[PDB]
Amino acid sequence: MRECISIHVGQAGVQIGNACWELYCLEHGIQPDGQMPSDKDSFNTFFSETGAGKHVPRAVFVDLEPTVIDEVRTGTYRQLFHPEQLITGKEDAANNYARGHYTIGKEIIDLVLDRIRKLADQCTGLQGFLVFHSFGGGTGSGFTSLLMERLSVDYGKKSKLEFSIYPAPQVSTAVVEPYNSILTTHTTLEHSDCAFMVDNEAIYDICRRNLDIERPTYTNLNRLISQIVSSITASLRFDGALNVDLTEFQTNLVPYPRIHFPLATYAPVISAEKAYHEQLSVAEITNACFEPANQMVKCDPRHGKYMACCLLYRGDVVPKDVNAAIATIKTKRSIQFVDWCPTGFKVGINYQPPTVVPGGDLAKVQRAVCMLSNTTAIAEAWARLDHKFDLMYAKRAFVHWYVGEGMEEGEFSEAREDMAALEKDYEEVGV
Amino acid sequence: MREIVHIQAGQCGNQIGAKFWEVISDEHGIDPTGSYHGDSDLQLERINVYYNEATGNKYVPRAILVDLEPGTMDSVRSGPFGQIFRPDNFVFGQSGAGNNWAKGHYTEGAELVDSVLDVVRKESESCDCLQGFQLTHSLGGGTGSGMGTLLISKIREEYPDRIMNTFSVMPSPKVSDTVVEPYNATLSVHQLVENTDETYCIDNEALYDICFRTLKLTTPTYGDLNHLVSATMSGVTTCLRFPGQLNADLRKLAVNMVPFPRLHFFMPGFAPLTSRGSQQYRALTVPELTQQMFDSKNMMAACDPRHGRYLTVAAIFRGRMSMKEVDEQMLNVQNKNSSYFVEWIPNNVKTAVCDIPPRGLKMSATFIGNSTAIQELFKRISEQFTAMFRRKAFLHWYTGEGMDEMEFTEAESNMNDLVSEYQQYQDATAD
Amino acid sequence: DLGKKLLEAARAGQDDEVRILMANGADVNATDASGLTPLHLAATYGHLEIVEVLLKHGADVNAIDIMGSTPLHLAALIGHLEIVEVLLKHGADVNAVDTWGDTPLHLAAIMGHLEIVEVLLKHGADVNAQDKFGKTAFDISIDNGNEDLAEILQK
Ligand SMILES: Nc1nc2c(ncn2[C@@H]2O[C@H](COP(=O)(O)OP(=O)(O)OP(=O)(O)O)[C@@H](O)[C@H]2O)c(=O)[nH]1
Ligand SMILES: Nc1nc2c(ncn2[C@@H]2O[C@H](COP(=O)(O)OP(=O)(O)O)[C@@H](O)[C@H]2O)c(=O)[nH]1
Ligand SMILES: [Mg+2]
Repeated sequence: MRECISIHVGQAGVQIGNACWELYCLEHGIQPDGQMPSDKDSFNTFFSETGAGKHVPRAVFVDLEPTVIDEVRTGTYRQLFHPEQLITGKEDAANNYARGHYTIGKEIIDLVLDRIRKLADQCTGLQGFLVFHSFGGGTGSGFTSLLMERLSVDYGKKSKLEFSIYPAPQVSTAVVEPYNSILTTHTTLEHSDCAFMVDNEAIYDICRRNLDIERPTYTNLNRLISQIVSSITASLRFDGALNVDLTEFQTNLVPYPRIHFPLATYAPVISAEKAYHEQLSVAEITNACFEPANQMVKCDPRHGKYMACCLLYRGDVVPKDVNAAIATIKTKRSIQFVDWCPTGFKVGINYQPPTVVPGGDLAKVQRAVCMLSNTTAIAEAWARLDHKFDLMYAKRAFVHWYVGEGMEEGEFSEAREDMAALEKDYEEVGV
Repeated sequence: MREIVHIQAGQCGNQIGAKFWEVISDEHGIDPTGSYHGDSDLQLERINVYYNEATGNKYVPRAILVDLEPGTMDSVRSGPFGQIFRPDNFVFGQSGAGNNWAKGHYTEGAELVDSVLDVVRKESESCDCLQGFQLTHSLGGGTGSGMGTLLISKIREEYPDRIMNTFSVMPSPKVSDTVVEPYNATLSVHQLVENTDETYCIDNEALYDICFRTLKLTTPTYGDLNHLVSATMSGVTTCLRFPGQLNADLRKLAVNMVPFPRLHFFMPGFAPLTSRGSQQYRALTVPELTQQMFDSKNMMAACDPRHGRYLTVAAIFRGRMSMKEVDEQMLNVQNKNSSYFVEWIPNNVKTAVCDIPPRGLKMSATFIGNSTAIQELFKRISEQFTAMFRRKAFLHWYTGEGMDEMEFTEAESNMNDLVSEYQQYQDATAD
Repeated sequence: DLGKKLLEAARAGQDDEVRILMANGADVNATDASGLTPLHLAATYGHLEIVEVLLKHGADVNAIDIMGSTPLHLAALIGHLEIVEVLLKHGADVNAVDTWGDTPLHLAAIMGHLEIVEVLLKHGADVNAQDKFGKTAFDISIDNGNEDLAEILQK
């Protein structure tokens, strides 16, 4: 096989992980105790097989406090996971990157790596790692950047992909999240081959506007995210021709290592109360991918230039209808590619429709699409963060919490200058 | 982090401390014999934070009662919850402090301090993951001020990686016209700026003015003043005592509330304001609660918030109410009153909702604010300290206990420096 | 030297020693190194009976120490209403200004002695008297937010 190990760090990473694994099981026909009735496999990339016929996720869940993981330990999927792969400390990083990276984080890092090694040692051909975490939390930001550093040493040739939760004020828990976001991005940039940022604001708005949820909660946000993450990983878990391994994600979506932040767009997002909605054609859902309101990150692709664009269809989609829809997009729309990239779209079709979790907010649909594109408009996301960082950092607000936890003040400037170079990297591509 | 160790020093400290236990015990469903009598699962989930679990299903406060005056032992044991405290946790002296900070800090209190650390050490070593310490005391007397600041300093040296939090009640000639109080308070503030992470300023000036002008009580008693304190203390600790994700522990509260090490004196507020057994507050809505919260008349420190700027704010809504409506009103107050929030700390207001309201109310709001307007409190004490200090009145009472006169000029100088820092950040622009 | 002994009896509130010392020639207007007399010290420590006695035997009700403090400034600062009244009845200068520009009214206003503030106003205290920083007792009231004091000053 070509196995993938998922690592879920901090509350966000863990809660989103719980939602994904729930979906993966429903998609592959695996029960919550790991058993799967006699079916035939490509799901082995994500699940190991025990001798007793049990299918165990190739996953690690780590947090510095036990609350969130304890829910996992006692929940519906309590028997699914390897119990030794749910690791917890006693005391968290208090929304402080320095605590997760330098002080508290160092008390559990060797244990986490020895547990990752136990999973790695059960693999025939380990492709690499999928890492889920928040930018804003102390564990999500600090422990992840510690972990990614250690993984680069121990698994140098392996690929590392991230799913990152970018902060939104409506659901932010800390004033210092801009700081944590920048400090983790600076230290993880060289260790990550491809990073899918999920903007909590984007998902919050899709929930309010498309799903009619007055005040979305993490339960709502995470079920919509898990649906988008499943569409991104489906290629790794099923037979297919586009993005069939982790290396192919970088080839197809990352022309230059530093600008490794693809934008994901997903359609249709229809409310479960609209069961009898008229089914949307390929043309309609492909068009919907170029509307800013369906994006996982708030930004305007019409203000940027495209470097790569992948369309991942699931369901009742005839390839000829895709070609005709792309044809209209190239002629009609003002979608500008950079001059040095073949002005083209890579297309993958998986012919089973998406699955919806019972308890979810989404309607069953006959066809859906996830578009992954590397556009320079995503630099608006960094600019917004960099501005908040700059406002607090000019007056050194909250810096003492960080230097008091084993960090040099100089690290704020090195990280900020790396972010200035990242913003320029996008300027130099897209003008 | 889970456990908090609570300490109460001096007459004021014990009086308000005793009320704290009576109020939170009613909210958690604990009877005066320590048995649980509640009808909700949320009441026990975070009970370990303030109570130790004993032999039977009997909860015991994690409290240490201290005084140089034995008379207060008796007063506390005579209360309803007087028998709930562990007898081994009453550490009392023979002769009082005589309202002399030097007796508390250097002579009588220094003889007893070691005895107190033994009880603190016992409680701290029984904790699964000690979060920190909580002290209630007055700044105007001798035991709470002098001995309390000594205790803080000896605890910080033994437990430097734990949070030290105080509920410090400031003097006012309206309640006690003992003229040495500005000396005791000024000498205490000097200790507090250096050795606590978080201090709640409970100003007797403001407690008296609320009772007198708003609650129309012609002769406020300490019982009337303490009714406001107990309601405030229940409010500010809600997030620590019930399941939640914003400011759920002392450290996360501190990283969100304290942008600069010395500026850690919070101005708490509460709405609706009520007197003992009146039940007048009934028709109170979310917009009214939100507007009352930020009114000068509702502040427990005699400071006008509209004379300064908010660095950070944590608001706590308690009761059954619309999260959407709370999001809307809170945003409205920030837009309407933009000029009273510093622009260089983005998203500096944080909102928590707890489903359980306080005793005798359906709806409640608690405001914890770090405002530069708190300098009006310190300037008031500074002026009274200077009036007295210039004529050297009663300085012999302090120097007779081996206290150097330069400890007075150093305290004065530090307090003046603190006032200047608040003004520095009040005038600071983003630019 | 009976002067130093009279200063200590006056500070300590020893009525008996005060009368005996004066009977043996003790200088009622003796001073310590800062210029404080027995009356300044009896007025500071609240010894009314000693204040009265000194006033019947030649004490200068308006004596000043090295800092320009009069006994009325100290009675007004500390808050001894009765002594304030006795001193005003014996010719104390209600508007005496010390080295910081403070009058007794300023000191009573800062310390929150509202009854003494009323008394001083009733005896002619100048409400426009400014300290060294230009502040009157009324400005202190506004700056501190003391509504009770403000109301009293507005009469
Ligand atoms: N989408 C989503 N965002 C979440 C979730 N949980 C937390 N967040 C966001 O993540 C950020 C806070 O990071 P957390 O993951 O909660 O903190 P942590 O990684 O556990 O770190 P510490 O608690 O500081 O040790 C904020 O932006 C939250 O809005 C979740 O379930 N889903
Ligand atoms: N709010 C409040 N203030 C009090 C109480 N008891 C005393 N104080 C204030 O505390 C100061 C005197 O301190 P106190 O605690 O009595 O002296 P200690 O026992 O030596 O610490 C004065 O400012 C009093 O007004 C009380 O129960 N509540
Ligand atoms: Mg966490």
